[PDB]
Amino acid sequence: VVRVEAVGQAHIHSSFNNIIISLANSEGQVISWSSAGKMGFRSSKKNTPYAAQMAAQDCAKVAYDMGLRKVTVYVKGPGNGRESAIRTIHGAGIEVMEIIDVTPMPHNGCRPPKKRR
Amino acid sequence: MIVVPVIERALKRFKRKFEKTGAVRELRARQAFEKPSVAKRKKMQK
Amino acid sequence: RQILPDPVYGDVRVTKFVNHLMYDGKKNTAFSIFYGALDIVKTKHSEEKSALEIWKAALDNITPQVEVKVPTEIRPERKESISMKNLILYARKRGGKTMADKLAAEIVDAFNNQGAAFKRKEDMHRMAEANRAFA
Amino acid sequence: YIDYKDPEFLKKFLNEQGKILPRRITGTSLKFQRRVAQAVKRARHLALLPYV
Repeated sequence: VVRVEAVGQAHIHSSFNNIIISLANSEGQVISWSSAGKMGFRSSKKNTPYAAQMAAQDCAKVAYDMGLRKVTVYVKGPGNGRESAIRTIHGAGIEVMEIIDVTPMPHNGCRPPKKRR
Repeated sequence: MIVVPVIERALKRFKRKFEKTGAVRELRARQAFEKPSVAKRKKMQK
Repeated sequence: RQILPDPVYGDVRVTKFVNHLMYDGKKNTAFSIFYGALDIVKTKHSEEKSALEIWKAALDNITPQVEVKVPTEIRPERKESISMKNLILYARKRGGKTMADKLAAEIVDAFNNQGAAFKRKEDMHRMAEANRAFA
Repeated sequence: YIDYKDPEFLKKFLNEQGKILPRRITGTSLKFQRRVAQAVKRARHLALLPYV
């Protein structure tokens, strides 16, 4: 039981190891999602623009045939491929409205986990 | 919270805004812990 | 280096193929092998075409496109060299009575789109498409 | 004495993200820069400028 009428929000959660693209309606209810690991890029190449393009194309094709036409992009986390995903969901029928970087930064919060040697 | 209202020009603008903000630099900094002595000595050497 | 036209057809590709075919400097033997092979080719697939046209079509069929150094494009000269070398090598590997017969059989198979050289080309294409991300 | 009010005045020393600009970017001197930072933080506490 979902209902996405005309416009929605795309969420990209990237990191140094993987990228997850998830499209949702105005109430943040996900209708489709994809990732490099889902596409089958289990390697160091999970953080590749090609993998991001493949995942974004799959997600956009899966979600376009549901009434989704316009989307607003939110991006969290670093990593190559966010631009590729944005371009792919822009060119796969879905029209982008704005690009918003919601990457969370701390105002000196909790302690980071040590340092690798 | 970098906002780039709007595709190649928009993507270039978003990348430039992100680079100007320096979110990736602070993310790389926050990936690990640095001692206050280490930070102070790095600042003194720089 | 300079390449002499073929005595029969006036081609440089034919001379290059014979150069690939030649053992120990016996160019007369290599030429005899090539001309014989063309003769069995024309006697077997006798096809609204020619004898040299089938050979050229076979070389074009078994030529590869990209090569993983990450995949990359191939120069035309290296493409032609590797096509000729593959045809000759698999003709040598396959069984048969004489070298002319083996070469004619492999040329006919390559034209008819199946054979060991085509299998090698298809495998190279698969190994090339496997690494599309790093390109 | 820079007032924590006049937020429109206060944005003169802030960047597009709302952060406080370095003293080297503008011409401020240390005492004025300290007063500006104090006023900005007071207004952020009073919810006159955004924290982000």
